[PDB]
Amino acid sequence: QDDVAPYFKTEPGLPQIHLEGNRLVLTCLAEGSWPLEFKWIRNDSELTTYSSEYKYIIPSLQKLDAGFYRCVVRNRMGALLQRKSEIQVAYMGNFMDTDQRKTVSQGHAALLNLLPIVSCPQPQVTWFREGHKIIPSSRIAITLENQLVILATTASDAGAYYVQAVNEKNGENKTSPFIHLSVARDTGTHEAMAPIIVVAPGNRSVVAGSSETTLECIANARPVEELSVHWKRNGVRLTSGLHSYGRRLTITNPTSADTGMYVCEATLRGSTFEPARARAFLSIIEPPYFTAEPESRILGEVEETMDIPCRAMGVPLPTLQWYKDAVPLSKLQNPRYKVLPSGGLHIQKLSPEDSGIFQCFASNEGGEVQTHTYLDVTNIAPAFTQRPVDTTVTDGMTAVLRCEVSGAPKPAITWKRGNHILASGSVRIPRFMLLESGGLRIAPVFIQDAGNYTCYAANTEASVNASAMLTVWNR
Amino acid sequence: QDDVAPYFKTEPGLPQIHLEGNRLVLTCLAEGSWPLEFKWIRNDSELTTYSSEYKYIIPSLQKLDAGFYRCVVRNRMGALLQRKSEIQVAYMGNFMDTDQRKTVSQGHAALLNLLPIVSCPQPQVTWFREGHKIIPSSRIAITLENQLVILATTASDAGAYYVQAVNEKNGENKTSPFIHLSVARDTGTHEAMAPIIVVAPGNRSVVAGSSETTLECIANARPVEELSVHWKRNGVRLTSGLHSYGRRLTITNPTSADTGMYVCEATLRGSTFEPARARAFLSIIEPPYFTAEPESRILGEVEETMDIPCRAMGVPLPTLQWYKDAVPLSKLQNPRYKVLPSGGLHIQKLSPEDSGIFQCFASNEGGEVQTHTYLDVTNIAPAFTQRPVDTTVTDGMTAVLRCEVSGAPKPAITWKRGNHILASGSVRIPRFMLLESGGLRIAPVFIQDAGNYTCYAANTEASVNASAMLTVWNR
Ligand SMILES: *[C@@H]1O[C@H](CO)[C@@H](O[C@@H]2O[C@H](CO)[C@@H](O)[C@H](O)[C@H]2NC(C)=O)[C@H](O)[C@H]1NC(C)=O
Ligand SMILES: *[C@@H]1O[C@H](CO)[C@@H](O[C@@H]2O[C@H](CO)[C@@H](O)[C@H](O)[C@H]2NC(C)=O)[C@H](O)[C@H]1NC(C)=O
Ligand SMILES: *[C@@H]1O[C@H](CO[C@@H]2O[C@@H](C)[C@@H](O)[C@@H](O)[C@@H]2O)[C@@H](O)[C@H](O)[C@H]1NC(C)=O
Ligand SMILES: *[C@@H]1O[C@H](CO[C@@H]2O[C@@H](C)[C@@H](O)[C@@H](O)[C@@H]2O)[C@@H](O)[C@H](O)[C@H]1NC(C)=O
Ligand SMILES: *[C@@H]1O[C@H](CO)[C@@H](O)[C@H](O)[C@H]1NC(C)=O
Ligand SMILES: *[C@@H]1O[C@H](CO)[C@@H](O)[C@H](O)[C@H]1NC(C)=O
Ligand SMILES: *[C@@H]1O[C@H](CO)[C@@H](O)[C@H](O)[C@H]1NC(C)=O
Ligand SMILES: *[C@@H]1O[C@H](CO)[C@@H](O)[C@H](O)[C@H]1NC(C)=O
Ligand SMILES: *[C@@H]1O[C@H](CO)[C@@H](O)[C@H](O)[C@H]1NC(C)=O
Repeated sequence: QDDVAPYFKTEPGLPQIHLEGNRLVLTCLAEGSWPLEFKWIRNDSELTTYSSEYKYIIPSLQKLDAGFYRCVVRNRMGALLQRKSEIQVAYMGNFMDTDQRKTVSQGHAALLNLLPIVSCPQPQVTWFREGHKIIPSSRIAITLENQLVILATTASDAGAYYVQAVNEKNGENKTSPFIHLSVARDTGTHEAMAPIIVVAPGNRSVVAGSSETTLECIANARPVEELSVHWKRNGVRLTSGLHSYGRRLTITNPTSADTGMYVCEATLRGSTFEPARARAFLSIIEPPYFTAEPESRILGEVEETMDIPCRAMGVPLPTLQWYKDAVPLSKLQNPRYKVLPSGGLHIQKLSPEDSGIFQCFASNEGGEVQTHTYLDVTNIAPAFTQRPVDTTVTDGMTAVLRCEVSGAPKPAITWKRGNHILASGSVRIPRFMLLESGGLRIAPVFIQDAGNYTCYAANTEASVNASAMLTVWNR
Repeated sequence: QDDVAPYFKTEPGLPQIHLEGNRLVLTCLAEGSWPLEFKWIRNDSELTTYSSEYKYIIPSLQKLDAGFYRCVVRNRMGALLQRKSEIQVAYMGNFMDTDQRKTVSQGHAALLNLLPIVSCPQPQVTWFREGHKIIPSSRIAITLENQLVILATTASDAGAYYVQAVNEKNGENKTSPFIHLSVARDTGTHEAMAPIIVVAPGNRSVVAGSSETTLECIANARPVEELSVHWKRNGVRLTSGLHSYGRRLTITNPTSADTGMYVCEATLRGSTFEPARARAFLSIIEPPYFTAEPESRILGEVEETMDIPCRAMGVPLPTLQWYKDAVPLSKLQNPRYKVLPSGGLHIQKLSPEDSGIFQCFASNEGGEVQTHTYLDVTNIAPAFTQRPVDTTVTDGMTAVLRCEVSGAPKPAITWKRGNHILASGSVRIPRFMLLESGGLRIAPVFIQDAGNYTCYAANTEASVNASAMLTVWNR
């Protein structure tokens, strides 16, 4: 054909991470009636101008190039916007070069946080004390946030700790300065410490279909030998998916049946102490999907009212965003564009400048989907659905001549007899000659009203005339 | 820190396509008792030897360097094999440099296949005829396989066609040679043509969780205006997800409820011709998951029988392969290693050589998963559960001296009185002096049997002796 609006051949894939210093080539593959132009956008900011270059090449990736990219295609018809593509860049910074200090009273839990370091993705850490690798045991844990946890600390736990971090994507590794941990011997060598949850499980929301999800719970008590950390769901202790001395519970292939509350509980076996409990909540995000899409192309008559359907579902409920030619309707500030609460678009009076691509985006916390349509608004020249015919009407009785025309917008109809005008939209005021929808009615009719009449229906595009002779018979 | 078998901190992620000439960094991030060593494998072939370097770096990635990579971690305890990672390289070759010719009779469908070109991934195409971009219409379609299909060809459709292919990953573009198409005018301009399916929909198997899938169906008829191609499933025409003049049916978020058969049908609206039909079948692959995993560490006594659980479900049913220290049990040809049909491992008699990591892999047509355990086979020194006690027994009656021990392997028990050995595993013959399991029974007992007795239990590790006095009373 010779009048095709743009449409994409292929949409962006899943987000991806790339190494610093590598070459990146984004492509914008769309088809449509020429001349096609492409503009590139990063983070809702225009990067390039429109050109015949559908590619975008970064010869050496930096960390600042990371973000969300998307392409815009445009020809004479309209503009279409590509879905987001998430380009991440792998980097790892350096530790602040200064030692730190921390003090813990004897028996309490010692929690050493990973010293600040910017890294993408999260680095894998290996903790060290006096040159010896610290491997987790019943008394030592390494939380998911790379924090070291020493349970039931004694005087022998004092010393200088440090960590060695490795970024699993670029292989870079950095060694931190020291954290000097000191233990105060005030609590005593012999006592009993009620179980206390040091690291509680947190609420989690998982996109439906993910491989696995993990929960953690660290607790402190003394004697640590008798400390038991267990997971309850639906009032029953769980046994499957447990890791790291019962401190980690993993849901493999989580589904809607796994949502709800999980309860971490720590008890000191054989003690009169009340247990420690912490609640966590698993929910699942359903990425959006359309239940109502508009047809690909939509024809419209001017001055008409248009409704473009767009409804989408998801968990949580998706949000709809309307664009016209890659411009959000919000910034267009067109008062005639009203967005229905269902999500559909409502256009009051169609004007020729409303032609172009309309786009609907459904967004969740875990997805985004797009639909679009081409709106074609054209003018219709006036035409006669039924022309007036010659008629004979008895004196004193009413007479009606029909002159029905179709046009966009509605043609202005003017009934005139020879050189004088009898009725119009502006003028329907003399001798009870009435203009009704589609025609003229004279009531009553004298012989002085006899003669031939002409109906002039005019539009912004053209004008048309229809003649018909009326003869008045004697009473 | 000693006594900790290896285990990975992170496993490889989903496959990604990389550009030619980019830097590639694979990491083998595992923790465990030092000294740790690492080896690298590509396609069942070692790349590196064992060393203290956990990284593998390709400064300039080439097409030939594509393949499957994995690392093996090893310390004094055993060896552990990482999940394979798929390294794909984006490339785009050229077309075979020669023109081709094709002929179609006026009214038939003309199917032009994309000329041969090797490219990863599959290139997007734009079709041209005499320097004009061919845009799909009701009469012209571009298949999912980049084929151009012209329905109801006329003499005005003859000419030289060519395609321009673009690789969406690296942006390269190549232009094919010419297909000189001629249209024979034998059948005639004035006639009707029955709907005939040209491009049939293909069977599709899709891994569960994929975004979308699409069947295509292209049919030819004349007049092409009256040709309607629609999709029926379960005897009902589908209205959701129709694309490109009804020729494309797209299942969005395909789940188990979407599997089965789909039927394409093409009719000439208002004709006495029978409709044309074509069946297609959609199935869904469920990646493997474990339903039974072994414990992280398993302690075992020598000469005993061991069973290691490994079950895994999925669609299709997964295949399970076993390894011992990164060596497949099939290659080991060990007769004491029997693989259960449920997937479990069965070890007949535990020998100290059986110590080390065992690793179960579950793989299907759409995934692979890993579980492992460390088997520690040790010897247990003999220890008395109950030593012999002083006893007084009436002459003629039976008597029992109890000497029960625990050890691995089973301690050989030798019952001796003074310098003479009354009973042993080798000798249990004399005077109905019988060796009960863990004890000595004299039946009957004469006055000559009085005195104190000693029990000698010995394994390969050590030997222990225990004595007790026996006094016989007169009848
Ligand atoms: C473009 O937007 C992305 C996403 O909002 C930004 O990426 C974030 O960067 C900040 C700091 O650099 C991090 O704390 C976030 O974790 C990143 N991701 C997200 C999802 O927020 C990126 O920085 C933006 N680029 C520019 C130039 O503003
Ligand atoms: C490693 O093996 C893989 C497959 O076992 C090879 O990749 C295949 O190569 C053949 C022919 O070169 C292609 O037809 C397949 O499409 C490839 N499959 C892929 C890429 O998944 C690979 O070439 C081997 N490695 C090396 C270095 O040759
Ligand atoms: C954790 O969530 C509780 C309930 O909130 C809802 O349910 C869980 C599954 C979450 O997914 C959350 O997004 C939902 O809104 C709250 O009662 C509780 O306060 C939350 N805890 C927090 C926010 O720290
Ligand atoms: C299409 O498939 C039919 C059924 O086979 C099953 O479904 C397909 C989708 C595959 O997943 C296959 O592994 C399954 O066994 C076949 O009976 C039929 O012959 C196939 N037809 C063609 C043209 O391949
Ligand atoms: C990275 O690891 C190596 C291996 O031990 C080590 O020698 C080197 O010091 C580490 N780099 C840093 C910056 O600590
Ligand atoms: C209407 O009047 C104009 C002007 O006289 C004339 O050109 C036109 O032909 C008339 N319409 C028809 C249908 O004849
Ligand atoms: C094809 O590639 C050439 C150079 O590689 C480039 O100049 C041109 O713009 C590309 N596109 C077309 C349509 O030729
Ligand atoms: C065992 O018997 C011998 C001789 O019959 C005797 O000398 C010895 O004291 C006895 N053992 C004990 C522990 O009395
Ligand atoms: C008997 O046991 C003792 C004590 O365990 C040990 O010293 C001795 O070597 C054993 N054997 C003999 C023959 O005394």
